[PDB]
Amino acid sequence: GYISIDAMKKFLGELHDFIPGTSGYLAYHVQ
Amino acid sequence: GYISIDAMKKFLGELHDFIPGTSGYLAYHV
Amino acid sequence: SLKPFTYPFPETRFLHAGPNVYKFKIRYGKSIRGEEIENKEVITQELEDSVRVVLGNLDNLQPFATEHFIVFPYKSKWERVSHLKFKHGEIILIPYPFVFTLYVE
Amino acid sequence: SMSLKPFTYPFPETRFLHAGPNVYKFKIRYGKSIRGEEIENKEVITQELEDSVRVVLGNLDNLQPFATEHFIVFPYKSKWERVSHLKFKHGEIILIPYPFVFTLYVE
Repeated sequence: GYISIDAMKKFLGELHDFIPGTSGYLAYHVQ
Repeated sequence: GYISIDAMKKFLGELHDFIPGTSGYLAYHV
Repeated sequence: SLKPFTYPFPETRFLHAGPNVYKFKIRYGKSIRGEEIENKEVITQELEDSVRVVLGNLDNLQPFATEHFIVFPYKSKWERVSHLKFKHGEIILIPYPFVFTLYVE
Repeated sequence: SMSLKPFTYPFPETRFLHAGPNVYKFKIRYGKSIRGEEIENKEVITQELEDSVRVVLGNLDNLQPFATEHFIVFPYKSKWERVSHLKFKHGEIILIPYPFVFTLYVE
């Protein structure tokens, strides 16, 4: 009784795993 | 596992069925 | 004191709380439909409790478990409401602009 | 096909995702039924989960549950607390964290 995923809008653009230490990605704290 | 309803904030005030034609309720269009 | 919910059949309920009128929809999942409950007073109370939790967390809907159900609340835009006017006597009631659907599983 | 590393079904996980100038925080959770039983054709499942993530990103302002071939997905947002105390970078570019965490309750 739920809507099918195939009837939904979907973001189809570029999507990457954010993995610190790889592919130029870094994360850290502030203050 | 989902959080128990008993752990959640609850609106405890007055809560009524909105039924036009009863208790003074009315609804209509333009 | 709310009228009994029509478990296990889906329903739309209009509820007056404070200065607003809210539109609620109740839907039941595959499992809870196949099995039926005989003492519906307990179930009606759990559904009122579920409505009151949603009204108490309008800005942070989250799923939760009652004694018999998992409730997944969702809001959607209340369409074609702008041309409607609600009154309680001379009092103007404001429709809350989102329908709340309780997916009961 | 799939731009993301496979999801670790049926184990819950947290994933950070980069799209354009933004970074998103996602959590995947599996329910009792789908958790106890495991399925060998995980490629189909992994594709369905990426598809589900992309649907959520495609409906950021109107989350609704939906059904895949094997799952019902109930997506929810919650405030990403202390996101102001985090800094995400792609090279020298500052990525803007989306201020809500997405939880997909997969049932």
